[PDB]
Amino acid sequence: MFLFFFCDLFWLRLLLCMYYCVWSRLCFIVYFNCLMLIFDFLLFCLFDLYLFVGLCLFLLLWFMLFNLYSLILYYCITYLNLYLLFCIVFLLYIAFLFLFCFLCDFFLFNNLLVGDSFMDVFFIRFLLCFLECFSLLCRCLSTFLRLFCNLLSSHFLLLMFFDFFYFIFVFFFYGVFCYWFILFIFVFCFCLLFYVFLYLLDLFAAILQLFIFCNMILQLIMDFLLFLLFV
Amino acid sequence: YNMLVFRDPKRRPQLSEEERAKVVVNQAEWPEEFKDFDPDDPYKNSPEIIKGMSSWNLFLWGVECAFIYQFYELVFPKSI
Amino acid sequence: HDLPEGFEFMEHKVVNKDIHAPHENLETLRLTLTRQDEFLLREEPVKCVTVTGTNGEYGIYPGHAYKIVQLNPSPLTVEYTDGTTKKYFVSGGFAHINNEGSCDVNTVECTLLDDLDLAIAEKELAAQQAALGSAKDDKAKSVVEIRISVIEAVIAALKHH
Amino acid sequence: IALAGVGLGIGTIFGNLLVACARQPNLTKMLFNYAILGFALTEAIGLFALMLAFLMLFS
Amino acid sequence: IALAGVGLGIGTIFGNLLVACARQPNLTKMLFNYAILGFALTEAIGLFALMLAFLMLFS
Amino acid sequence: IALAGVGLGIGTIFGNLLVACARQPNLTKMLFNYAILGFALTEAIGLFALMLAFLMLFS
Amino acid sequence: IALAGVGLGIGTIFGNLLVACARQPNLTKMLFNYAILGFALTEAIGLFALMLAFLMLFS
Amino acid sequence: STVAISVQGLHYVGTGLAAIALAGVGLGIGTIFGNLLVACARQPNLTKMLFNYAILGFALTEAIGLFALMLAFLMLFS
Amino acid sequence: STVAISVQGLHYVGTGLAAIALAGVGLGIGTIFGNLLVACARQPNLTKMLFNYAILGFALTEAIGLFALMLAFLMLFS
Amino acid sequence: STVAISVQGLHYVGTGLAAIALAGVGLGIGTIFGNLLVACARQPNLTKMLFNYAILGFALTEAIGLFALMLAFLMLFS
Amino acid sequence: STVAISVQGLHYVGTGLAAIALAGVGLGIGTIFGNLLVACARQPNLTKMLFNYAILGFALTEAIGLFALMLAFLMLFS
Amino acid sequence: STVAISVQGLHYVGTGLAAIALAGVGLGIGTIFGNLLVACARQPNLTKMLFNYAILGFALTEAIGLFALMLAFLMLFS
Amino acid sequence: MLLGGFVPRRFSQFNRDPCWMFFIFSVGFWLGEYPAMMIKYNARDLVYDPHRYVWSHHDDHH
Ligand SMILES: CCCCCCCCCCCCCCCCCC(=O)OC[C@H](COP(=O)([O-])OCC(O)COP(=O)([O-])OC[C@@H](COC(=O)CCCCCCCCCCCCCCCCC)OC(=O)CCCCCCCCCCCCCCCCC)OC(=O)CCCCCCCCCCCCCCCCC
Ligand SMILES: CCCCCCCCCCCCCCCCCC(=O)OC[C@H](COP(=O)([O-])OCC(O)COP(=O)([O-])OC[C@@H](COC(=O)CCCCCCCCCCCCCCCCC)OC(=O)CCCCCCCCCCCCCCCCC)OC(=O)CCCCCCCCCCCCCCCCC
Ligand SMILES: CCCCCCCCCCCCCCCCCC(=O)OC[C@H](COP(=O)([O-])OCC[N+](C)(C)C)OC(=O)CCCCCCCCCCCCCCCCC
Ligand SMILES: CCCCCCCCCCCCCCCCCC(=O)OC[C@H](COP(=O)([O-])OCC[N+](C)(C)C)OC(=O)CCCCCCCCCCCCCCCCC
Ligand SMILES: CCCCCCCC/C=C\CCCCCCCC(=O)O[C@H](COC(=O)CCCCCCC/C=C/CCCCCCCC)COP(=O)(O)OCCN
Repeated sequence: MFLFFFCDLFWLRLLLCMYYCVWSRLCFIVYFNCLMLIFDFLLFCLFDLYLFVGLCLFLLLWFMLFNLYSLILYYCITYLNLYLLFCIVFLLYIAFLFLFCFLCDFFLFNNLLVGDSFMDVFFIRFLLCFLECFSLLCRCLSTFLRLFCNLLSSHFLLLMFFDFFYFIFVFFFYGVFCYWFILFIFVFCFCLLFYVFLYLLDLFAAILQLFIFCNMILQLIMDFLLFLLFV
Repeated sequence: YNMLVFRDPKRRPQLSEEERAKVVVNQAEWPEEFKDFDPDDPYKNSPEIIKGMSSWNLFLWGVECAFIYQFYELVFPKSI
Repeated sequence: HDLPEGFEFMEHKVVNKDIHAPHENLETLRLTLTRQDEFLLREEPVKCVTVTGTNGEYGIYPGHAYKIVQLNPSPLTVEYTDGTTKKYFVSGGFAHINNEGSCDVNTVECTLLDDLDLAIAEKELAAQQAALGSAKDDKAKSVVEIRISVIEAVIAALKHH
Repeated sequence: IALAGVGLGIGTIFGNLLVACARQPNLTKMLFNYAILGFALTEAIGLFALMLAFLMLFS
Repeated sequence: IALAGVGLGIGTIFGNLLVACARQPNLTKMLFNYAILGFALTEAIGLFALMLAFLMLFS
Repeated sequence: IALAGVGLGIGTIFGNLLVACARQPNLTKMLFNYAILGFALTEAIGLFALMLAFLMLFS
Repeated sequence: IALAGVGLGIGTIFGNLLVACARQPNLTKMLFNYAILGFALTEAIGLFALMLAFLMLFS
Repeated sequence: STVAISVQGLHYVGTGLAAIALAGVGLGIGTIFGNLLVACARQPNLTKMLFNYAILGFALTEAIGLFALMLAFLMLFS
Repeated sequence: STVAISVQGLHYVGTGLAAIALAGVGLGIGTIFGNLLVACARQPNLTKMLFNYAILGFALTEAIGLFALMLAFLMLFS
Repeated sequence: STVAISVQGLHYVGTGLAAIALAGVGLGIGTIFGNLLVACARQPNLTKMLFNYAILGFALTEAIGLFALMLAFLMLFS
Repeated sequence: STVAISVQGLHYVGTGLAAIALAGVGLGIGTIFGNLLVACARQPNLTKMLFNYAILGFALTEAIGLFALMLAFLMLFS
Repeated sequence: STVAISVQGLHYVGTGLAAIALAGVGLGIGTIFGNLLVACARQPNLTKMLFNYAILGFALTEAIGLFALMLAFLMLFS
Repeated sequence: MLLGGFVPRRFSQFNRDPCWMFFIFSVGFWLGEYPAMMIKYNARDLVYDPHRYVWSHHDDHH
């Protein structure tokens, strides 16, 4: 089976071509922490710690073109599938993990054995090591699941509320002319307030979830970085 | 002021009070568009893009387009 | 006739840090210990200082949050970054902790734990206990209890090490 | 219902974050990062509940 | 539902960690070691809860 | 569900441990042993609930 | 489920114990004995619930 | 139609519920001893009077536990 | 069709639920005494007035537990 | 087929659930007195004033429990 | 086969569950007044101002209980 | 054999369970106001700003109650 | 990022810029489609389908 379909970004691609044929400065970045990993001067890293910048920027752009514009009615999030997000997160997370593992430095994993020598190795330290090695994969899974489900839930709620608003607005507006107009006016004002609140909440959460999607990957990278001091 | 979430930008003052008080205002040199300039309504005297085209006219045009979109089939129905 | 304020003579003002300022990782704490208007340490860099306030003990390390502590009769420990411990005993006062990396302990009386003696404390404790029964009134009993508590704290500090 | 113990747990972390910032405001960054780490771990547990929730819902 | 306690318990540890560091920022390493020790010990109970769920959902 | 009251209890112990350590770090080696002792007791309670969860699950 | 409170109650005792020890390390022995006393009292209720569980299990 | 039904196993369910109330009792004990230690550290001189009051708190809280436990056993055997 | 059913053992279930109401009552009493120890430690001279208020709180909390217990026994005998 | 059923014994279950509301009320009252002891030990000069407010809080908190208890009686006697 | 069943006594369960929500309201009120007593002992001069805000929380906290109470009647009497 | 059953009284249970969600909202509001009173005494010069923030939190909590109440009325009628 | 641009002070100024002219036309369409739906879907002569019980989405997805 081979299905032929198209993404819902064609108009946005056209706009990008129209508006970015000429250069323009970028100063506001959703995830700025990917550009400033080191805060104490004289610390430098021999590992390619700035390799994630390009992928971070492209992912932010793509996910913003999809999620933020999905608030507009009938706009489709073409990539909204659990296993597709799993594939994306797998690619990124496992690529960085294999970059660290291909380094063939086993000492890099010494920190996995949590704790100190004073704790039982077999019954305490080793169990915690197993749990943490499990927690890495759990972090990958959690990133992808959170990204999927936030969107799905928010859009379900928006659709339900819009259906209710359409129903009451269409089939109960005549009450404006009746003696119970005050009840309808109160309900309509409540619905408008809720509409505005939902839109603001979704706009903020769409950007926050991308902050956190990129932050998880950057945290994975940082968990294995070692900084040397200049002398 | 604001129009929904769109806020009108405001220029920060650059002159001190002492220097500002010594400035002589001569609106005769100002353009006709900006005379009696009011920060709360800077575009009150701004010319219309289309002469005789009011905002309410465009709003009514949109309403009529919606009515057509909803009622055209009621007058010219077509078979499946 | 512009009376010079007495504080103006003391140019060693306190260095308070603004809230919004960027963080600095400090490795030493500037300790200023004072007894009866006589300092024993002048902004000495130390690794940490242990002080027994009213609520409990406090281990102050560099970067500790700004706070005010009302001390109680008890020992005080100072551990330097070198790895040397110096122990005094204080009878009361206040300790000011600054988030900028300073700790000023101004006590009414701060004496080395070594200068104190055990047998002297024991006999004084016995005398106070004997005098407690013969207390003239409630105020005398409270005063004796205060004296007994101080002696017990001194004895406990000596017996600890 | 497991999400109830997750939402509250997240609220606890951020509740303590504000106090910690109020006590050592200069250290906001380290506190903020550890709060995110705690939030991440707590969310991971809640998702495992969601994994079971969706597995049973479609079974 | 057992995850509700685990999720809340983890948040409580980090909640204390934030204030603990604000009190003594110089010990943001020693305290951190004990916190993740706690996360692993609390998550261990969650594995049993998940194991029972998977041992009954697939049964 | 009994594990919910166990995992949460463990988190409470460690949460207070961090505050205790942040107050008297020189006593950490002593407090940590007591913290382990508490975990050795709350975990034991969880075993009893786990035992029932297994006896009924295989009977 | 009765064990949930019992296990949590123990954590509270061993949570406050660390705080109490730091404030007054000289009284660790007396505080430790009281903590054991509280643990025994809580464990008594735990066995009461455990007794009921077993009786209804093998009956 | 009139139907009268007598389920024998339901008495087990009620007994288990009565046992749940023990959690509110057991946790209450920890709270009293959780704050007793702090009070002892705060005012060590009153290690005796505080201990007696804590025991009284245990007695009152324990008495509530037995009241619930009585219902648990009554339905278990009836 | 009209069907009337009378299930007997349900009263055990309802009674067990009322027993859970004592969980908060037991916890609430423990909270009062826990705060009492700290208050006594903070102000050791007020060892009687605080004790009197603690008794008052226990009496009120016990009354709530008794209210629930009346339903627990009443349903068990209905 | 259409079947109409009328169970008598369900009213016991609903009654027991209402009693659970008392768990929060009983705990809430304990919280008020717990703070009262702390407040009194922190400013004993206002003990009488604080006691008056505590009674007010108890009356308001108790009122909620009565609402749940009323529902229990309504279902228990119907 | 298609079977339609109408159980008449199930509204008792729904009513009891709704009443359980009152536990949170009662606990919330107790917390409000507990903090009020502590706050007053700290800043007695502003006791009156604190009291007004405490009542405001009660007004905004009791209202939620009414909604839960309302659902009880809508189901108890239907 | 294939059997399809339609119980007309199960929406009461769902409505009651949804109403239980208000217990968290009520307690959450109580926590907000409890802290507000404590904060006001600590820094009374900022009463208005704290009051505004408390109202903001209350509104957010009330919205969650409406979400929970939204699922209640829908099930109750639908 | 919502930094700047023309901002009409009131309705009457929406005709002072082509973009806002299009915006107000769109708002008119949006708000005027609702009264049209009210009139159309609450009409006296509107009749439910006699065969509406023959089939429904509820049986299909079930
Ligand atoms: C049998 C029926 C026919 C079908 C046969 C199919 C055979 C299949 C074989 C088996 C394959 C198995 C695997 C399939 C997996 C599919 C997965 C999938 O689809 O995932 C979704 C996923 C969706 O991606 P997306 O996010 O939508 O972005 C992809 C878009 O292309 C947009 O992305 P982009 O914008 O980033 O792309 C770059 C873009 C950059 O932007 C552009 O270049 C702009 C233009 C974009 C064009 C592409 C978009 C197409 C839009 C819809 C169609 C347009 C109208 C077509 C009208 C047809 C009328 C009948 O540049 C181009 O696209 C370069 C091409 C430019 C062509 C210009 C031609 C100019 C001609 C001028 C002639 C003038 C003559 C004058 C004569 C004068 C004489 C006097 O698809 C893909 O990723 C691509 C899948 C392709 C798989 C390979 C298939 C095999 C090749 C088939 C070729 C058939 C040619 C013959 C057709 C004849 C007519 C019937
Ligand atoms: C500050 C807000 C900014 C917007 C922000 C962005 C959007 C936010 C979302 C909310 C937007 C709200 C809607 C926009 C405002 C619309 C009203 C308005 O301002 O009008 C300006 C405008 C004056 O501004 P102007 O720029 O100086 O206009 C110049 C002149 O008007 C002269 O105009 P012209 O030069 O273009 O000439 C046009 C021409 C032609 O003018 C006309 O055609 C006059 C209108 C006739 C009715 C046609 C339908 C009108 C539309 C109704 C449906 C709209 C639904 C949507 C409403 C949404 C409200 C939420 O004039 C004439 O010939 C004069 C008429 C003489 C005949 C009088 C008799 C009429 C008989 C009609 C029979 C038909 C009845 C129906 C049943 C028939 C059965 C057989 O006032 C009017 O003309 C209004 C008249 C009708 C009022 C009711 C309209 C519906 C309800 C609107 C409520 C708005 C509430 C706003 C609250 C704000 C609180 C801060
Ligand atoms: C010899 C020469 C002879 C010449 C004779 C010429 C005769 C001409 C007769 C009249 C022709 C009229 C044609 C136009 C009307 C067509 C109506 C129609 O079919 O509609 C069906 C369609 C609907 O078809 P439908 O039936 O599929 O839609 C129904 C859909 N449901 C069922 C879901 C409700 O209607 C429309 O889409 C109408 C859209 C609006 C039309 C008007 C547009 C005006 C411009 C607005 C945009 C620009 C604004 C700019 C503002 C800012 C400026 C700066
Ligand atoms: C950085 C933050 C950005 C915030 C932007 C704030 C925008 C504020 C918008 C105010 C209201 C606008 C109303 C428009 C109405 C249009 C006509 C209409 O009928 O629509 C009704 C539609 C739907 O209304 P409806 O649901 O009532 O429609 C009823 C129709 N029936 C009954 C048939 C179902 O309105 C919307 O859905 C508009 C929601 C907008 C939400 C904000 C989207 C922001 C993200 C996209 C930004 C795009 C920028 C691109 C720039 C270029 C990039 C290179
Ligand atoms: C030729 C047109 C003449 C127009 C005159 C209108 C006069 C109306 C006066 C009375 C109005 C109130 C009536 C109350 C009862 C209405 C009941 C109803 O909906 O009946 C519809 C009549 O309803 C309609 O069709 C009209 C619906 C509403 C029309 C709205 C008109 C435009 C409103 C624009 C709103 C824009 C915003 C303005 C806000 C102002 C207030 C804040 C007819 O069908 P029925 O036989 O009753 O039942 C059908 C079941 N099969």
